[PDB]
Amino acid sequence: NTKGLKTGNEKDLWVYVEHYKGEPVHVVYELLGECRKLADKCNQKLAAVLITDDAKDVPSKLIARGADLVYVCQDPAFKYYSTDEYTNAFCEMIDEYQPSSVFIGATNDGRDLGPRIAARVNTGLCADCTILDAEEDGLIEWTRPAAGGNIMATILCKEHRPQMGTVRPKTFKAMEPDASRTGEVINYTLKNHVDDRVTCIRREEVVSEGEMAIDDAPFVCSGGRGMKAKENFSLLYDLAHALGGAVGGSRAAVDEGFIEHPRQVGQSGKTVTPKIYFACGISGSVQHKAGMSKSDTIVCINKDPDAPMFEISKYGIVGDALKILPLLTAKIKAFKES
Amino acid sequence: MNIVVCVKQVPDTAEMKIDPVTNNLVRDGVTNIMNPYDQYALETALQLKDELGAHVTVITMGPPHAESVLRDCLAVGADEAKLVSDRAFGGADTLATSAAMANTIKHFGVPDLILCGRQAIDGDTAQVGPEIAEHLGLPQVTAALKVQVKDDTVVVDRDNEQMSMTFTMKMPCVVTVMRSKDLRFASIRGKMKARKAEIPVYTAAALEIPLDIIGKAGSPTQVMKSFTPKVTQVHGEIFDDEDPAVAVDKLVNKLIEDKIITK
Ligand SMILES: Cc1cc2nc3c(=O)[nH]c(=O)nc-3n(C[C@H](O)[C@H](O)[C@H](O)COP(=O)(O)OP(=O)(O)OC[C@H]3O[C@@H](n4cnc5c(N)ncnc54)[C@H](O)[C@@H]3O)c2cc1C
Ligand SMILES: Cc1cc2nc3c(=O)[nH]c(=O)nc-3n(C[C@H](O)[C@H](O)[C@H](O)COP(=O)(O)OP(=O)(O)OC[C@H]3O[C@@H](n4cnc5c(N)ncnc54)[C@H](O)[C@@H]3O)c2cc1C
Ligand SMILES: [Cl-]
Repeated sequence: NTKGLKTGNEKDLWVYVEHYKGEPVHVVYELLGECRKLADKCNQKLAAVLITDDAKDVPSKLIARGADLVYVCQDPAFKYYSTDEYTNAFCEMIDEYQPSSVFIGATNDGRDLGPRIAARVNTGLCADCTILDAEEDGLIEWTRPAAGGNIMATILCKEHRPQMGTVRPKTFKAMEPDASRTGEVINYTLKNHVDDRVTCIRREEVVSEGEMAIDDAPFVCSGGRGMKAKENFSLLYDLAHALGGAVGGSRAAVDEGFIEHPRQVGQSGKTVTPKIYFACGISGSVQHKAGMSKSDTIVCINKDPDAPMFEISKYGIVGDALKILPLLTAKIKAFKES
Repeated sequence: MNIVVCVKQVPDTAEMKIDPVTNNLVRDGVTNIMNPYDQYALETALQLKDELGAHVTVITMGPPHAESVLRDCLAVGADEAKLVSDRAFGGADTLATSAAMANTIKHFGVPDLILCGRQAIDGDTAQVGPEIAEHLGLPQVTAALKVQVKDDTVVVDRDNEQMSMTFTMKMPCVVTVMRSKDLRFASIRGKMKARKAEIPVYTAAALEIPLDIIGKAGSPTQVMKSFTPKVTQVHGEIFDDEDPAVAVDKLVNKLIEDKIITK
């Protein structure tokens, strides 16, 4: 068993450029920010890895945000993420250029891509990591939550390369863009084309023209089973409009037909870190909390004073959301204007 | 149609709690269970069996007491169970675990469909299913919200942060499962049949799996340390006035004073 073993000549830290509408998603910039620090600790370069149908002016944006190097592999087949296409491209580049470590944002698609690459190369992969450090020789120290957030683990990949990890979004800070940075773009030509075995028969945007998704909203107005009916979600849309936020819900709300799956918050849904999370008729199961417990402020509106959500809420009302919501929205609207 | 479901026994980590006052991990009500996402992977399989006829084999790699989750699988209708149990598999990271499971599957013959849970709620990596798919050279779809079979193709609903999607792929293929209906009930009759079944127990030598690709030996990663994280207690200000307008005035005045609501 010698496959993936270190040569000793690996070098540089690579960040996967996940993109949407051609543009990097924000966790790419978060990783460039943190990995800049790690690269400096070990005197290696920071590279961004761009697998795309059209590089546009993305490479210069990546360099302004920290990248020394941008590897670009461009083909029409890369328009949308696919396991088969993207694993092949990335693994061809790892083989050609021999990085020391690779960092992938632990998005839905990053959690798909990372283990495929790791198994193909035969190397180590640490999941959804929240703390990172590096020795002077480039050995990365991967620190992650496990057991539903109840255990932290620190993990090494000592002898196989590249050292890989997926990294939790919304953990690390991006650098401000710096137009004085310079770097080098490397165009990489695919050796082997593949046929994607997986066909997309439906691809629909979950949020409409110029509307707010929960993923990046500064306020999330969320409902659960205690919202009682789909029509009562209008109350949360009103609140969200007053604040300039978005509407989410629990998995129970999805199951009762109150909201669609793309608005689900929790371990099986989205993880959000808004300035304010309003939890309305949501008990606070651990599976829901997993998606919102790092919100800056949680406001709980629940009829049950013993609801577990109150345990983590800085503010709250014990009462009937259906009575409370309209009064709260109106009071906030009045404070705002004017 | 032949289906294999990879099922893991785990502590019920949803019952673990860190007390924000002492910062100690409390494990009241924590028992070993069938991993919840595997319950959904199983129920998906059993729904395919009921619709189409499918032979369903469950496989778990664990110590001898992991046999109980296999009995549970049989009790709800799985056809066959296999226990992969050998200290040589112990200390495995996700690469070593997926190698063991891939080589076990290949030994018995790759089926038409392999179903795994999206993640195990202890490790929480979500890496074994895709790594298995790579080891076997098969296409994947992860985090399924619904799985159907149309002829020789599997149709899977899967979202990402921006898009709601549906994918198809030809069998043989691997699917990892984020949701199904809750696993069906096991009746007394079901549990008795399961208790009488033969569950073979397989060592690495029996399966001819080289020692150096399994267990710690086959693991690129090593956990060097684990610890309970710091939890900072929140002392919330909760208004419980009978008149909702009074509660709302109190809340809003405090949100404004504390610079939480602005403008
Ligand atoms: C493997 C797995 C994954 C999961 N993934 C997720 C996930 O991603 N996200 C998620 O949310 N769940 C998830 N769950 C489910 C979770 O276990 C809970 O079932 C769910 O979070 C409960 O949703 P809820 O709080 O809306 O409903 P409930 O627990 O039923 O709580 C309803 C609440 O509404 C309150 N209430 C009632 N009427 C009123 C009223 N008029 N005004 C105000 N309050 C009122 C009640 O007091 C109660 O607190 C998962 C579970 C499993 C096992
Ligand atoms: C605190 C801690 C942290 C860890 N962190 C890492 C890490 O970052 N990287 C790493 O490589 N390893 C890690 N491990 C080791 C890891 O938990 C084991 O390798 C485990 O066997 C598989 O990973 P998982 O538990 O994350 O499962 P997942 O990869 O989340 O499992 C996904 C699916 O694979 C199937 N499956 C997994 N295990 C079995 C099994 N034993 N039998 C049958 N089917 C199975 C099930 O269908 C399951 O739902 C960690 C262990 C600990 C205790
Ligand atoms: Cl393949």
